[PDB]
Amino acid sequence: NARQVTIIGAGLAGTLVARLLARNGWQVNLFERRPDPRIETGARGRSINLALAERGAHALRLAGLEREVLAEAVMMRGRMVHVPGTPPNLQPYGRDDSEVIWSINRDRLNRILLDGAEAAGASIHFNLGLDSVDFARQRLTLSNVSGERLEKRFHLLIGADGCNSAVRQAMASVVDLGEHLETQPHGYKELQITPEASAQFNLEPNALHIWPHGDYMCIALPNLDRSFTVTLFLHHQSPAAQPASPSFAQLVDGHAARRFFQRQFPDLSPMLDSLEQDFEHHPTGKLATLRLTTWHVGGQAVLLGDAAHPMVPFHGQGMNCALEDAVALAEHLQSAADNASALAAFTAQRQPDALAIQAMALENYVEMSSKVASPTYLLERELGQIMAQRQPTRFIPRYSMVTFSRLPYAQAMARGQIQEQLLKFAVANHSDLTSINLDAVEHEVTRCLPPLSHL
Ligand SMILES: Cc1cc2nc3c(=O)[nH]c(=O)nc-3n(C[C@H](O)[C@H](O)[C@H](O)COP(=O)(O)OP(=O)(O)OC[C@H]3O[C@@H](n4cnc5c(N)ncnc54)[C@H](O)[C@@H]3O)c2cc1C
Ligand SMILES: O=C(O)CCn1c(=O)oc2cc(Cl)c(Cl)cc21
Repeated sequence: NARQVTIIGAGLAGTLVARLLARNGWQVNLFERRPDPRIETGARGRSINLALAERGAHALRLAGLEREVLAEAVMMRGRMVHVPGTPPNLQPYGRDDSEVIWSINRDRLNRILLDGAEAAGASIHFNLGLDSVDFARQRLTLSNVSGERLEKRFHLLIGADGCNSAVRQAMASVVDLGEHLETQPHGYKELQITPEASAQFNLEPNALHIWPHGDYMCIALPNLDRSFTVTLFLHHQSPAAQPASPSFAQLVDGHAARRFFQRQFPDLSPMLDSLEQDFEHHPTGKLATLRLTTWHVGGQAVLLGDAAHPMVPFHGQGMNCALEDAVALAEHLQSAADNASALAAFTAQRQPDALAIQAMALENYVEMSSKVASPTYLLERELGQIMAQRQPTRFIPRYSMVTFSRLPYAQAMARGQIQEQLLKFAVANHSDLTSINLDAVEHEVTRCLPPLSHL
């Protein structure tokens, strides 16, 4: 009875935790709304590609699924900023090619995980959606496509059913989750760059391409077949304040959109063949930041990944964080004296990191779109670089702590704040680098940042 678990959502987090527990003797039963994606090709995912960073890779590593995943992965050395008039600038993400990110297919990743879970001994049941949960009677309801319902008893319930969690609705009715929604004004549209067009325009095959435009932007991620998947991040509607400013409301036709592209991303528009067809057929996606005070009901049920912390995609960490979570949950469930202790402990350890990543993902928007290279900002950053060379065990860029390290998200954010505070005060009333005493600044770095180890 002790090693029974019912997981809702055969997505990314759900399938990893299904594999991690099943392989350790657990009686895992996974329920998926969708039909089996490695047989039937159903609905469009929230995105085609994903940026696989250390946290995610490492989780897949423990699962012994990392190699299979990286088999069809496209390396991403740094970001390729495209600003008209200025030649494309490549800013590397890290030191060498050891510090990279990977462009992997969502469905491929999902399918690899599904195989992994089923291999470990998990029972995956597709075409079954969670309709409701009776926590008091320790039962739940599922439904097939036809409407026919199915009532199953449960011992422990894991809500790994994504953004619009049926498990979260279920919990919210019997307990105050302490939800706090924060609506993202941007929407998104996925558009394609053919393998022929990517070759013709000699686009860097191993980089994360970005077209910044302040309140709106575009990104491109590489595909194994040399093609690219462009995403447009643009407001849903223009404000009453500025009603002439672009939005998805203004682009009523694929032609209106082709005009906006030739007008605002002119170097991009010719690479985008089928812009009109892709704009009309592929729908406008929604974004949000949902924060809950509570992720669990006693030892009975818990939310993991997107189900517990929906976030904006601007740091490309959502799935990384969701895989990191699955590890933590599996470890707590295996170590704790009982499920109430496990869920209490899991939530208590992940909730603060979940918040910091949500915060940092919002902050990253600005960083890649609204950047604004201020004279004092460029100065701060140069002093920051010196401080990183002089103090590698203390001064680490937040992107590096987030993306390449496995330091808890909240610690990465905390350190970042100490660093940004040092830089601001050090530059203060200085025009250039020659004015500041580097040795004095370095002493402060040692006084405010305790060292970090890879051991
Ligand atoms: C455009 C975009 C790009 C992104 N890019 C990145 C990136 O580069 N890197 C990154 O780390 N993150 C990225 N993210 C975030 C990432 O998509 C998510 O964080 C991640 O998919 C969450 O995984 P999950 O397992 O919790 O849920 P999901 O992967 O969303 O899986 C949930 C599963 O639950 C199922 N389900 C739902 N309701 C029910 C129900 N009632 N009953 C049964 N099954 C149900 C669904 O069918 C699905 O299989 C991106 C997000 C967006 C919006
Ligand atoms: O700061 C940067 O250069 C980009 C951040 N980023 C990432 O690493 O993977 C991502 C994936 C997506 Cl979908 C987005 Cl919007 C940003 C990122």
